[PDB]
Amino acid sequence: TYIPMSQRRSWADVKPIMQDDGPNPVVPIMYSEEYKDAMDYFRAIAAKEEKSERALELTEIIVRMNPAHYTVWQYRFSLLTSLNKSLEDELRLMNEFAVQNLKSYQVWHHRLLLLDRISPQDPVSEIEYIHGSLLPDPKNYHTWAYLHWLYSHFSTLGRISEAQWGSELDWCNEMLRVDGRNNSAWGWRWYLRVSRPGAETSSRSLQDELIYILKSIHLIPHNVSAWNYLRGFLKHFSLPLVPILPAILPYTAFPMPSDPLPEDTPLPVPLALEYLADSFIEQNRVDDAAKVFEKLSSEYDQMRAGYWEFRRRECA
Amino acid sequence: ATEFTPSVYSLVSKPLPSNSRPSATLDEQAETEDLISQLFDLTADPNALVSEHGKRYSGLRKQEHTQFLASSFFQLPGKFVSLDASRPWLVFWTVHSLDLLGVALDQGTKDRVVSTLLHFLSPKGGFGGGPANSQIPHLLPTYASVCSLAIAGNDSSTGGWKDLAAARQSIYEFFMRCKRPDGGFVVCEGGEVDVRGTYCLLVVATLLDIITPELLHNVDKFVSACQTYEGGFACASFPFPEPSCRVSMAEAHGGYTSCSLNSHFLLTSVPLPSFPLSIDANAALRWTVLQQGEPIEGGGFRGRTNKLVDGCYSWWVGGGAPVAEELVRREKSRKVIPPIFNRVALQEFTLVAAQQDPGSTGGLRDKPGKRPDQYHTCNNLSGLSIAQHKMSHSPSTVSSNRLKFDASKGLPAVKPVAPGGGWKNEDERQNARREIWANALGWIEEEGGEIIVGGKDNRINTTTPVFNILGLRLKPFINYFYCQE
Ligand SMILES: CCCC[C@H]1CN(c2cccc(OC(F)(F)F)c2)C(=O)CN1Cc1cncn1Cc1ccc(C#N)c(F)c1
Ligand SMILES: CC(C)=CCC/C(C)=C/CC/C(C)=C/COP(=O)(O)OP(=O)(O)O
Ligand SMILES: O=S(=O)(O)C[C@H](O)CNC1CCCCC1
Ligand SMILES: O=S(=O)(O)C[C@H](O)CNC1CCCCC1
Ligand SMILES: O=S(=O)(O)C[C@H](O)CNC1CCCCC1
Ligand SMILES: [Zn+2]
Repeated sequence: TYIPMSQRRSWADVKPIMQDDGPNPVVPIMYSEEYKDAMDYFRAIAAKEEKSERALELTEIIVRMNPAHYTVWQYRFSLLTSLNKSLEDELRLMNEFAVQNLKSYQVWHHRLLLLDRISPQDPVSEIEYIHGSLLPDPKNYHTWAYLHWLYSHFSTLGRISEAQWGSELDWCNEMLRVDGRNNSAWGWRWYLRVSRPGAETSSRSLQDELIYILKSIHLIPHNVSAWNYLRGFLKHFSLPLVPILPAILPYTAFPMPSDPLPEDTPLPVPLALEYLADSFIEQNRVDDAAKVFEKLSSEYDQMRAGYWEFRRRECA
Repeated sequence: ATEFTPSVYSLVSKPLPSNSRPSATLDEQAETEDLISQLFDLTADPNALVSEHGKRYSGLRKQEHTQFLASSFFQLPGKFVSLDASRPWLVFWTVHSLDLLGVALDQGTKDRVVSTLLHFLSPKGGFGGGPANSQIPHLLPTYASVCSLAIAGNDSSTGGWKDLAAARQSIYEFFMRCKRPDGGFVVCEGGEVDVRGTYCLLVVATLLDIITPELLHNVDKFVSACQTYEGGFACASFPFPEPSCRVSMAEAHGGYTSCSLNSHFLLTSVPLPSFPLSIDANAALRWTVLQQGEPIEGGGFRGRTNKLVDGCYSWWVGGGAPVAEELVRREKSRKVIPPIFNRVALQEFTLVAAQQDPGSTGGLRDKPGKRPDQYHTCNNLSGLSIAQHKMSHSPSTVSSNRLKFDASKGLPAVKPVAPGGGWKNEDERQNARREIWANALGWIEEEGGEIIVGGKDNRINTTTPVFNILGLRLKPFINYFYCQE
């Protein structure tokens, strides 16, 4: 069974310190013997500011029981730097935490602080690890934000080569081939192609990007991710809507829709109607736009009846 | 009042079309559609005059939810150790839910809430997730603790507000230690940087009269650059080397869109030149309304494009709608009404899908098939309140507030960390106090705008947009720290 720390030779010099939330606290938690004992000794360790191997072991015991315990993670990182511990060994521990489903904001931030301090001259191994880690949840928000940070931080240091950017777009394209409805991967494409400071903006790149967007819509006409990317693309680069209308009009009844539309594609597509209405507004045909908003409000997108009525009224 | 808010039971329910292209997203979407629509099919339409025979009654089961929350005042099972660094959130979720449900705590229990939270306050500044001899201060429990003291505290010697007033300088110093040059904040020493920290910090700084120019520098730019091409906001923005540019770091999410809209709204009160940097309010309103689910998924909100509806986004996304609406109204005004989301369908999701099944533990939940918890209880009810009561920010109310403000009353001015970090003179500092106080008290419930789906026994109390506490708590709390009456 469990051996209390009070009976351990290695901890005999330490007087534990009890949790102090008063005599009758609200929201008290019925702690296990193991958790209370470890926190009792952590309070004493932190009070004397001991930076030691036994303190390092103790912090690992605690965060395995509560991975969201930010105070103990903060102490752990200061132990790693004060004792000049192998940060590569700690990264392998964070890989194990992910496998064992020990996860939180705090573990992800600990990983970020490790990469920042290691400061690898080439982060390719970490990039490839993060890619593989998406297998159990390809939309993990922490993972996508971390990947953005990793490329942004190390590109500021000049350490992302053109070959590395190119294989990242290849990987992104494959993610969207496997699931074109993964909005996280659409967001990543936007970073790679539009928002990152090193992205190319030329007449060719704009043409390539529009082709990719329109092909994606024709593959999955009801995919909201593809429609939002199209609207953001046109707005960001101040591109008119009317010249592209031929590719959109078949959904309101450069790449064009399939001559027979794919099966299970009921018409009209509401975001295609929004495109048409906004196109009328671009042409200053406010009454035509108002009629499309009115049909969205009363017929085709009735969950948003009030929003589309708001847009209709704005036409006057 | 409901011409443009159709009931889910009055619309044709149909699955999201596949376009003959299967994917993992669609597999999980279709499974969730079946789960929600089946429960609606077993439940009597809340809008019917006499409830159908053999179907479940959807009335809000307030007494079950009250008993669900009662364990907070005795003890929580060992599985709650995963929230041991968030005990002020357990307090907030409980005491704000009871406020919304109209259940009063007795004074002895309120005094225990106050005393527990004051043991989480560090002398060097801020609240931690637990006792100060155990946890370091953190921006998120600092918001939850301050809001919980607004709900449970008072101005007496045992009411906690006096202790908060004495801690103003130390809390300010904690906030300045968290501040990054680009406008972000760490949530704690060595902690992560995102708009959750900005939101929690700005709420507390607004309520306690500790806003300074040095605290706010670049905070508007950090938040503005979190807005994505979809119109919502990501967790954070990255400054490339004051910076040459800033880039958003992930996709738009309801949680971070709530924090960003609310942070930006609080900054619009601050009289600094060319401040705050604007956001695209039209795009944010569009993103907000597009997250409301279809009739087959009960009209609840999802947190991001192509993921699933979840009751807690009734607050995070629904509660951002009045803020986005007001920002849109201001922009139309500068250049020179029907509900903006389906207020009826959101209530139907809450009543039909988000309540624990009757005769059970009580509590509200993410979706059918998920256990209820205190976090989903608080956020389902907060969003239900926004749907029931039409909230707006009233310029005439702000004008009346300006007219009654007494700039000669107040607590001692914060001493800035840097010599030139304060307001220029008393005229400017008092103008800032007046604007920030008067706008914080500018939210009203619109006369005649109430919509209580299922009848008046389902009505809960009115929460405030941006702060998410009742107005009857917000007003005496902020009046205490600004010495108004
Ligand atoms: C009772 C368990 C709730 C878990 C929930 C909330 N929770 C959290 C914890 C502490 C403070 C806190 O603060 C505030 F947010 F104010 F409540 C929030 C989590 O960590 C993860 N959650 C899982 C989630 C359930 N439904 C949607 N999600 C997604 C999600 C992810 C991260 C955050 C954060 N931050 C979040 F809020 C929701
Ligand atoms: C004041 C404060 C702390 C506000 C934060 C509120 C909030 C809801 C934040 C969400 C952050 C996040 C990473 C969600 C993804 O979780 P998920 O993948 O489990 O859920 P999803 O599928 O719904 O996106
Ligand atoms: O559903 S709720 O309104 O929260 C409360 C429960 O239904 C309590 N039901 C009681 C059962 C025995 C008769 C008296 C009422
Ligand atoms: O005087 S203050 O600095 O305000 C308060 C104490 O220092 C708090 N120190 C704790 C020790 C154990 C770990 C968590 C913090
Ligand atoms: O005030 S009104 O909206 O006209 C009608 C009441 O609220 C109806 N509430 C029900 C009464 C019977 C028990 C279950 C609740
Ligand atoms: Zn949820």
